[PDB]
Amino acid sequence: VPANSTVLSFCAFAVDAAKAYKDYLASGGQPITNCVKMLCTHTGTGQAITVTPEANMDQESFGGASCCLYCRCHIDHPNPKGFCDLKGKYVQIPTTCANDPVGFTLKNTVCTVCGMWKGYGCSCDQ
Amino acid sequence: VPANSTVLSFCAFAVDAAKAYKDYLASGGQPITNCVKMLCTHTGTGQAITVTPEANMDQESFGGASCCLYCRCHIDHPNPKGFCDLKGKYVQIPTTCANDPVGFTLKNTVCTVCGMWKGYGCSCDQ
Amino acid sequence: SQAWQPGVAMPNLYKMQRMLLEKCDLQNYGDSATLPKGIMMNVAKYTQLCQYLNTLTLAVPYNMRVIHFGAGSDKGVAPGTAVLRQWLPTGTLLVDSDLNDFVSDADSTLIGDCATVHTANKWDLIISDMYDPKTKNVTKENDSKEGFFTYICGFIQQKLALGGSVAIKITEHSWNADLYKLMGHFAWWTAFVTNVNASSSEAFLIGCNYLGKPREQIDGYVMHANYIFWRNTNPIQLSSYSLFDMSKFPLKLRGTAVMSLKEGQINDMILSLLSKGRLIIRENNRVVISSDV
Amino acid sequence: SQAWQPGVAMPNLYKMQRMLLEKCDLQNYGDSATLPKGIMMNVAKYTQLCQYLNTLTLAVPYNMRVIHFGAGSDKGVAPGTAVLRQWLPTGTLLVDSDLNDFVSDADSTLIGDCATVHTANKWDLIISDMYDPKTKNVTKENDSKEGFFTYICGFIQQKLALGGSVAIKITEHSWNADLYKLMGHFAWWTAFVTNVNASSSEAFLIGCNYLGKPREQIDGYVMHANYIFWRNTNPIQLSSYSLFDMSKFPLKLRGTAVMSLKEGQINDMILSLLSKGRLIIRENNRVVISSDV
RNA sequence: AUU
RNA sequence: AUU
Ligand SMILES: *OP(=O)(O)OP(=O)(O)OC[C@H]1O[C@@H](n2c[n+](C)c3c(=O)[nH]c(N)nc32)[C@H](O)[C@@H]1O
Ligand SMILES: *OP(=O)(O)OP(=O)(O)OC[C@H]1O[C@@H](n2c[n+](C)c3c(=O)[nH]c(N)nc32)[C@H](O)[C@@H]1O
Ligand SMILES: Nc1ncnc2c1ncn2[C@@H]1O[C@H](CSCC[C@H](N)C(=O)O)[C@@H](O)[C@H]1O
Ligand SMILES: Nc1ncnc2c1ncn2[C@@H]1O[C@H](CSCC[C@H](N)C(=O)O)[C@@H](O)[C@H]1O
Ligand SMILES: [Mg+2]
Ligand SMILES: [Mg+2]
Ligand SMILES: [Zn+2]
Ligand SMILES: [Zn+2]
Ligand SMILES: [Zn+2]
Ligand SMILES: [Zn+2]
Repeated sequence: VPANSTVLSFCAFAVDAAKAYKDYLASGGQPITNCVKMLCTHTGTGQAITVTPEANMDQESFGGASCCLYCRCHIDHPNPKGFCDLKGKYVQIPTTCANDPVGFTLKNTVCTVCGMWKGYGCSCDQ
Repeated sequence: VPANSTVLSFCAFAVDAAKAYKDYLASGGQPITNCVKMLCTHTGTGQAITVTPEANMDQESFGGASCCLYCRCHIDHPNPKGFCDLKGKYVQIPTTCANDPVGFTLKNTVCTVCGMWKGYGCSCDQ
Repeated sequence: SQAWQPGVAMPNLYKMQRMLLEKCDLQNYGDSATLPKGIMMNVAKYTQLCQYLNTLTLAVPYNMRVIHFGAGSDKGVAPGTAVLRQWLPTGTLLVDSDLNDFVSDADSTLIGDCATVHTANKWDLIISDMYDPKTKNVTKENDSKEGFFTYICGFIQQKLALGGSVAIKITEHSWNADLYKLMGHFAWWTAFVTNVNASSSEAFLIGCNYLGKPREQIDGYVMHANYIFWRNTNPIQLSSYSLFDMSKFPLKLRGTAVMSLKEGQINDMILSLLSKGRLIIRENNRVVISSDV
Repeated sequence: SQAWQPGVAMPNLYKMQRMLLEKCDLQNYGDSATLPKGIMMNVAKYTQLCQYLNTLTLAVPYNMRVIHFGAGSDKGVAPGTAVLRQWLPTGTLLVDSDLNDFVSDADSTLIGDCATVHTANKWDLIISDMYDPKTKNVTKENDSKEGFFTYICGFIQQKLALGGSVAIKITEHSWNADLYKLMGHFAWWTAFVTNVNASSSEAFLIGCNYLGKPREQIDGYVMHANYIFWRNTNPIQLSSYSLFDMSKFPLKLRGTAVMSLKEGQINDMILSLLSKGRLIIRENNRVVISSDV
């Protein structure tokens, strides 16, 4: 079978694809592969989701669509804004978590003030 | 003739070798060559003179001794401290000035507070 | 120094020959290059292609129109489209397309045979990476191929703005004589081989600054023979050095002037500006493109 | 992945052969590599040497003692010494030496023939880049060379601490049978060719963890013949990929234990600790070295 | 060998 | 051709 077909089908079948993927991961499943990592200078702002690659020395920049569970499963997005935040942009993933960018974008949230990943660059609270 | 022989002899002959080199440059002389540029990550502190290469994205790191006029001319140093600040260390030169590191270290001064080149990284005054 | 370039362009000396078609026999054929860790083959390939395009006189207008055929892949994603979107100025309309469904960062994604793509709008840049899988099948003679190439030759002639550019992927067996002939309708042209895939007969026919008329007469069969001869006699070592400095990668937005075509208004000043990447000639309304069959 | 390594080590398969000495005929002989802009050949070469040393079990004590022969150059500077100073832990005593005057970033610089260098102290790391210019002169047969090699063979046997290491540069014609034979007195050894100078017969004979006694019996003449055979039959492409990531370049200071030698105290546990880079055996007083003649 |  |  082609790569990722099983997990993408399993998630697309569920009513809550995010929960389906998180449960798949908690049972030891291999994370979704073939997220598109870009070449960049790694001297960027480090913000979470940007129009061009903005990885700093501790991040990797990926094509946004390839890191979106709903994009990858070809299912409708539940985003309250009515559109995807990732498709057409670039997502910065901490290098330690770059083995599962889809899981990272699912499990984390962007600070609406500074634009950094909450818990991975945002220091507004402290 | 070997490279730099003329200018190094001319500077070593004068009582004030720094003035001799600055006059040589002001008359259009080719700057001293073969300052030893190091490979580094360019993710360093950017300080002027350090024990390891500390170039940032706007600097290049050179072996300190090769960028010292007195070291290169094999003449005694006039440093009031009695020793050379460059020999045995690494000097960060702004990339725009990396064509003449000996001239740059001659013409510039290090902030004793923050350790940056005054006018090329020091923001203590402003 | 050649290993530090994004790739190698066909010298004019080899374009001017009149060779017979030979079988392609690359010294390093099939060899794989080691890329920066975790980088896809096509991210590297498209990055080198864009690095080379950076050295040409591409017109870069406000509200640029770029279309990318063959953007899908067996992985279900579109690395080439991601590189193009990184490269092109912000606000550039990027439309991509492929026979099979895929996920993309383009503004619109058109699924279906490229012949089902319809639009009234003209485009500023045409990138094609299309390749017919049946091309791999053994054949008696290496003849000019139709299929999508046919469509492509129509598109360039009908939907490419004057001053626009193209990069069309070809190989030893995936080529078309009329596309080579159309290359002579540009101010400049070449066949460009990326250094990361120099072990392949793949090249990109690059046409720079479309003139809409034959500036150079080109025999496509002879020219593909010339390309094969050049590849056979000039081996290229796999190299990915150019991928280590991305500081100058984004396409420089020069705000190229855009104007509408008038009846027989192409005076020599217009040809000059077109050939220097200083003018795009087309209408500039909202783009409407579809592959609905 | 060979192009991404700092260089290539002589396979064990080739050390165990019994070849006769032949002429070295490298396919790419003399070819020049393009290095990062403004980087000297020796900065690249010494950086790759240190990158390879990083993969071995070098003892790294507090107050390390490193000596570097052949550190001068026709440019009047010492790029290799600058790389060593970047690589070695802060506070490491670095002494270099050369026949001709030069400026260096080392703690002490000793000018004169290496045979004039005197010291009572033992050393933890010996780097030698020495090469006799007369080696270039045409000769009838490629015989074992004396000169500085003689001195070097004495130094290793008299002034190298147990557990210490060496890297001695040799070429097709600049070699010494006794140095090869001494390579068998280390826990591990190899001949290492940097990727940036793979078009040369130059290599570094690396001995890792000195044992002071023959662990492996080596015929130096036969082993140099084996090295030449390996170089002749295994061409290496020039490569500087490993130079693009310096983030893990510094030698890891692991605080290797230092102890003084006593009469017949070399039990097998001590050999175990020596062979893993876990022990340096020498005194640890202030170093006093000179070349005053 | 100091490309 | 999607190394
Ligand atoms: O991607 P390619 O470079 O293989 O070009 P292609 O797909 O158009 O060629 C199809 C078939 O030709 C055979 N073959 C092609 N080429 C260029 C070579 C070559 O250089 N050396 C050898 N030994 N065979 C070649 C392949 O079977 C290929 O599938
Ligand atoms: O630095 P080198 O690699 O030249 O080694 P060397 O100085 O010890 O050799 C001295 C002379 O030998 C001749 N020669 C050496 N090597 C290794 C080659 C070779 O590989 N291919 C040819 N055609 N000649 C070689 C040189 O004259 C060299 O100066
Ligand atoms: N007539 C046609 N119409 C549309 N797509 C076609 C086609 N003939 C071939 N193709 C497409 O050409 C593609 C070649 S694979 C291209 C890989 C892609 N450029 C990347 O970025 O990875 C295949 O996806 C195939 O479906
Ligand atoms: N017997 C000897 N004693 C000391 N130095 C010697 C020697 N024979 C050769 N040399 C030295 O060996 C050196 C080889 S050139 C070495 C270049 C140096 N590693 C660099 O970093 O650039 C020459 O400078 C030469 O003077
Ligand atoms: Mg060389
Ligand atoms: Mg290939
Ligand atoms: Zn999405
Ligand atoms: Zn915040
Ligand atoms: Zn000095
Ligand atoms: Zn200051």
